[PDB]
Amino acid sequence: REKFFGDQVLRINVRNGDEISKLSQLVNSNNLKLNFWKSPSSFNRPVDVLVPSVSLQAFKSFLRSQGLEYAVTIEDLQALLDNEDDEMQHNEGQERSSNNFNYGAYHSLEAIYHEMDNIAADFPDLARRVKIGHSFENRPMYVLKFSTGKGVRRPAVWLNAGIHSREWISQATAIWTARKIVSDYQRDPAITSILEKMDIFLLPVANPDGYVYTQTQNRLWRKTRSRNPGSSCIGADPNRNWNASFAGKGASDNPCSEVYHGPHANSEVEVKSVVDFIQKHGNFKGFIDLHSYSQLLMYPYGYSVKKAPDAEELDKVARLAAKALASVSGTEYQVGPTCTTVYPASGSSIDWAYDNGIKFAFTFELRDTGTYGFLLPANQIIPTAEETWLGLKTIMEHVRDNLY
Ligand SMILES: *[C@@H]1O[C@H](CO)[C@@H](O)[C@H](O)[C@H]1NC(C)=O
Ligand SMILES: [Zn+2]
Repeated sequence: REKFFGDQVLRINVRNGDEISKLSQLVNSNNLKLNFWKSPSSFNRPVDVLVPSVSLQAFKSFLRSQGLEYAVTIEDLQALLDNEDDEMQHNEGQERSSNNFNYGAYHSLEAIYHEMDNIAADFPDLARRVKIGHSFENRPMYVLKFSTGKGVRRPAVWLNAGIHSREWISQATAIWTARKIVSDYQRDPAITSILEKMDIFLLPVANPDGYVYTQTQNRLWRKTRSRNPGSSCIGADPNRNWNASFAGKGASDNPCSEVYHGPHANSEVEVKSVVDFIQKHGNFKGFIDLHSYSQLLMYPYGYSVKKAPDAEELDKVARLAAKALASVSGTEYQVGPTCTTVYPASGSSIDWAYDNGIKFAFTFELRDTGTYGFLLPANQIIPTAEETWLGLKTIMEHVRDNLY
């Protein structure tokens, strides 16, 4: 199993293409084996990059020699990983003895799938677990469908999490959401009213082989586990794979790359499964992608500075979704289009969704901003979930009121 003893996350200030390109170059060709955690944007944002202990010295020396300034934001990755393991280990002991599912914890894919089966069993008239496809390693892809329509197809909102496996707060936020809907139906007047007019489809783990791989082999793994047929390298970036300016900017055609788009659009059977479900249904109004980290809330476009026709509307909804999310804890989110807020990125879920006639396409990037990154402590799940929920309810109330 992957160990990260002495590994450090370094945060680097970057001002122009001189600094951006040399840093981009240095480990897009894998001298030093650096895994970028927060991707190079432009002038603005800070870059986060995981630096293996073996390679601490060369990289820091090189940063000095290239006039790049850095802080060490995580001094020992493995320490954080240890904490997480124990917290998980412990919770599973309690749950096995409890028969409970503790939502304030991180879970195996089996516990997620099971709890989804339990949410449907408990509320048979509202929720059912629908199998939409198969993962590359041939696991079910399980969604929860929420509906008061009694079989009939209604206008619909898609909510998926965990397309990038290491972004554990998304999956955990998603399974908390499923339980939130069923417990707050016939009680909270807004979700009750949402479900009267629309269906909600929830996919907690959009990338299940990667999620299992992160819990058993490599916690920092982000891609699918597809076997790239002219290479020994594994997996594609699920979120670079969609049929939306595929193989454009922000993607690589190198199978070994973390941003590898795949051999063709929707090649990743996990993506195809969702692309197929949605287009078969034909009546999706909302599509919300849940990621981590950076505390962002974004809308199309991402592959171009093209600028979406409904940018104005999407901006206002996102602004109010963020404002309402903040209400809970004081959590501050940036809002804006993808290509500017992060960096030009092709073939993303939300761009495909918008280009396919789903107006309200939104990327959430959840907690945090870099203190723990992907390794967000378990004790922050319920706060992230509870606050994000108000962000989600807002979007879905705009969808309800603006049916087209
Ligand atoms: C990509 O989307 C376009 C527009 O709907 C479609 O014509 C094309 O067949 C798609 N490409 C693939 C290979 O799925
Ligand atoms: Zn992600």
